[PDB]
Parts: sequence; structure tokens; C-alpha cells
Amino acid sequence: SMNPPPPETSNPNKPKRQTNQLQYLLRVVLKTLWKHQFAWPFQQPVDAVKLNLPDYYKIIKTPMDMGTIKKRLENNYYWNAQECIQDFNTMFTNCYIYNKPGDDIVLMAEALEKLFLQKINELPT
Ligand SMILES: Cc1cc(NNc2ccc(C(=O)Nc3ccccc3N)cc2)c(N)cc1O
Repeated sequence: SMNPPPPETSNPNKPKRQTNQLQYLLRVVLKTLWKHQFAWPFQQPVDAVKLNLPDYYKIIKTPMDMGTIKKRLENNYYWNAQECIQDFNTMFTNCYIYNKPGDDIVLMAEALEKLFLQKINELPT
């Protein structure tokens, strides 16, 4: 189809390891963004067929979304917090580079990113 397989969310051979930063990323950062009124366009992978988004996957090489991030955190997929932070950054970058400035989707992304950056500024050491 026009859509790729969704990003992997589990690593069956990675040992389980918790960090307080990963706990914060799930229980504070992801939870806060997930419950925000503007979360809905970002809660699942972009479906370029259903959304009629021409060339989305020609332009966006590394799709990412908060449903994938949520599952990765729940499944202890990330070895470290910085991998998770990178996924959030990629999600926002994809939106800003594909869509036109001032499209509603971009303004929603910016509100979520502002909240994200606020919480990251309090990331535990
Ligand atoms: C990251 C990113 C996302 C998107 N849109 N994502 C969407 C758009 C719409 C919906 C929706 O459910 N609408 C909806 C709202 C109310 C009643 C029923 C329905 N169906 C879900 C996701 C675009 N375009 C560009 C983009 O870069």
C-alpha cells in the first residue's frame, strides 16, 4: 500500500531496564501530551491513504507518532531516554516540514511541542 508498516514497538531480546528518566517520559511527558486537547492527530501513525496526503512517505523518511512512542515506553523498547526524546523531536519535525505554516495541524503541533519542551526542562538527572 501507500503506507509503510508501522514502526516496531517491541524488542524481544533486549533486557528490561528501568530508569527514572524513562519513568518520567512515560508518566509525565507522554501522559501530559496524550491527554491534551490537541493530541488526536498525533496518537497514531499518519495514514496517507485515509488522509489523502500526497507524497507524505516520499517526503517523510522516518514517520513517528505518539501512539508508537507510548507503546515503545510501555514495552521498555528504549534503551535510554534520549532515544525517546529523539522520537518526539522527529514527530514534530515531520509535521513542520510536510505541512504548510499556519495549517491547523502545525499550530497544534507547536502547542504540544511547547508543553513537551517545558517537561523536558525538568527531566530528572
Ligand atoms: C501528523 C499529521 C496528522 C494529520 N492528520 N491526522 C488526523 C486527522 C484527522 C483525524 C480524525 O480522526 N479526524 C476526525 C475528527 C472528528 C471526527 C471524526 C474524525 N475522523 C485523525 C488524524 C495530518 N493531516 C498531517 C500530519 O502531519
